[PDB]
Amino acid sequence: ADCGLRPLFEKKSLEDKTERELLESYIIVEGSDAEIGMSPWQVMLFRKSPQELLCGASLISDRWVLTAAHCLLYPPWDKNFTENDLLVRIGKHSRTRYERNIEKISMLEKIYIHPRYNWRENLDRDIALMKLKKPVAFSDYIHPVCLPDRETAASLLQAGYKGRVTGWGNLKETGQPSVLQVVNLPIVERPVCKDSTRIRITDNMFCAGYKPDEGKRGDACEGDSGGPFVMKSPFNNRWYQMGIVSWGEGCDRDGKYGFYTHVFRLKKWIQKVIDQF
Amino acid sequence: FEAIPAEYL
Ligand SMILES: *[C@@](O)(C(=O)OCCCC)[C@@H](NC(=O)c1ccc2n1C(=O)CN(S(=O)(=O)Cc1ccccc1)C2)[C@H]1CC[C@H](N)CC1
Repeated sequence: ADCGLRPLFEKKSLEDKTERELLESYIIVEGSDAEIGMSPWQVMLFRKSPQELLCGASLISDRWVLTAAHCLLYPPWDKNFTENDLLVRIGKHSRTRYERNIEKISMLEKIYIHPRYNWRENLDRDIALMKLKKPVAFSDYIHPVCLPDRETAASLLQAGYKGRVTGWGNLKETGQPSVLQVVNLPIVERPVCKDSTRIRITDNMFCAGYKPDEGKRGDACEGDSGGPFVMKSPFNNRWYQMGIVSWGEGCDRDGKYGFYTHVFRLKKWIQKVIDQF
Repeated sequence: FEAIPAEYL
């Protein structure tokens, strides 16, 4: 499609300030302010009443938004949002202001949660799709991210390779940013991920983050859930969403990692919903 | 949060 090519960067042959870090590796707590138009697929899940940031999400077409199922449904915490409870805000930079003439707000038509989403035990298959009431118009600030194909997942989803997470979540586990934050994090070896937690991890998840010894740090935090973990393909220079911010024990704790929904493993379900609805 | 346009709430 035209996915993954940003109007203000790729289209104009301009690079953002940290994309080099990702490409050099190919072979939000402790993040920084995003540049304008740096993540044009970033979406804010916003509750109508009370008005509050619920979660992040991503734009994958003119009508479809991808997020974590737990952002909508999590029985242990009596959470169960329906279409009429939520609004999606697209094209934003500022966390709190209504960005007149820039952002677009949409109502939801339908919410689809993975039928085998495991909220009882380990958040396995933490994924959901949301169909917009009306198609959103693309712009310099609004543009869809690509979904990975088998070949892209295979070559990019490797330990040590860095991906990028963005969101308007808290800056510390223990305030909130004024603008969208960004942080680049390395994918971690599955054994290391398993050995960091008592939670049973599945092939539908992967973890990322720096190991205690690596010196650098960073993580998603409250308000970042549902947001995109993206990587930039060195082959075609497009941005692909490899993961969804799913769960993590605290934020940026030494010895703990962030866990992400594995988008490609659940791609078949994604195609079914869209092809069917 | 800044109030959003009434045509949504
Ligand atoms: C994420 O931002 C979110 O959903 O909250 C947004 C609030 C808007 C202001 C959030 N994710 C979760 O809280 C997620 C949902 C279920 C629980 N978690 C966890 O991350 C951790 N737990 S648990 O009970 O501690 C362990 C567990 C794990 C899996 C299944 C059952 C139990 C589950 C954030 C939290 C901070 C993190 N670094 C990023 C995601």
